[PDB]
Amino acid sequence: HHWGYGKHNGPEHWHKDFPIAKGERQSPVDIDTHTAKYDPSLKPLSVSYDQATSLRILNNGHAFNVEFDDSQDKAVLKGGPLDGTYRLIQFHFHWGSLDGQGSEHTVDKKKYAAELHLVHWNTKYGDFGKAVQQPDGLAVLGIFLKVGSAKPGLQKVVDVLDSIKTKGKSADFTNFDPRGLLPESLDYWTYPGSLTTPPLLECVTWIVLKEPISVSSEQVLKFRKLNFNGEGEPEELMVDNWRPAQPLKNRQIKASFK
Ligand SMILES: N=C(N)NC(=N)NCCc1ccc(S(N)(=O)=O)cc1
Ligand SMILES: N=C(N)NC(=N)NCCc1ccc(S(N)(=O)=O)cc1
Ligand SMILES: [Zn+2]
Repeated sequence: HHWGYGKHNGPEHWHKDFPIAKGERQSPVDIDTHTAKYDPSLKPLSVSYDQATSLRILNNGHAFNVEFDDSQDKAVLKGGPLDGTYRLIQFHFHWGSLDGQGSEHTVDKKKYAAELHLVHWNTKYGDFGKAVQQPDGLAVLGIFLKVGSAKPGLQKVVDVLDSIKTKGKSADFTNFDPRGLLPESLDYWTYPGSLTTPPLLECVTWIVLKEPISVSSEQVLKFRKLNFNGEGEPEELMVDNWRPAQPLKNRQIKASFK
């Protein structure tokens, strides 16, 4: 009886094995745009992905992760609210059964069809496992997806998904350029939070871009053909793998833009 995205093991149950689920810095949150304060001290984000080395794509039973070589400073996030250098380790998405839900963060209670998380760890802690134990260990760049025009830079991802349909399946996934998943603007909101899946550790500086990317209906339909289950097991479509918004508590959401 492991955690997941069902009625009997979904987000409202997670606290039983992971009590931090009820903590003071949980993610995601609703971003209330009128109250988020413009902070002129925030810097432009520096996204430096020119040397990114993707390696593999994995269906982990909860999402699919595109994994990177993080053994050197190649694909790094700097600037913005961050001190120091954060290396890209993986990206994944959360998405819905329908276009009207799927994102983790919400904007004035609006849910997007999906949300991309580019996960980075602070090099001062040496490895990801050490970084998740620190309040400034991770930086997750969150990007909303809306359904409209296709995103050309997502299609390579879409087209490999049939080969990793079920939990535990992986495939080669070299030479993928994550710059193709960004929007035009790097304007963002930021706040201190957590991982949005167990173990729910409170180690994340969240950076959520304001501008969504557009993907096609056909692209997101292919996400929804993935399975939570393993091969040969009863098919459970991998949909609605999002945690809903958690209480903000006293936390300030800051905007990089006026
Ligand atoms: N830097 C190193 N030499 N070593 C290292 N362990 N690198 C991280 C490799 C890794 C692990 C898990 C994921 S996943 N499946 O969680 O996305 C993505 C990438
Ligand atoms: N648990 C697994 N099977 N795999 C995994 N690679 N998770 C690693 C830890 C993690 C990273 C980013 C987020 S988030 N959703 O906050 O960006 C949540 C959790
Ligand atoms: Zn995520």
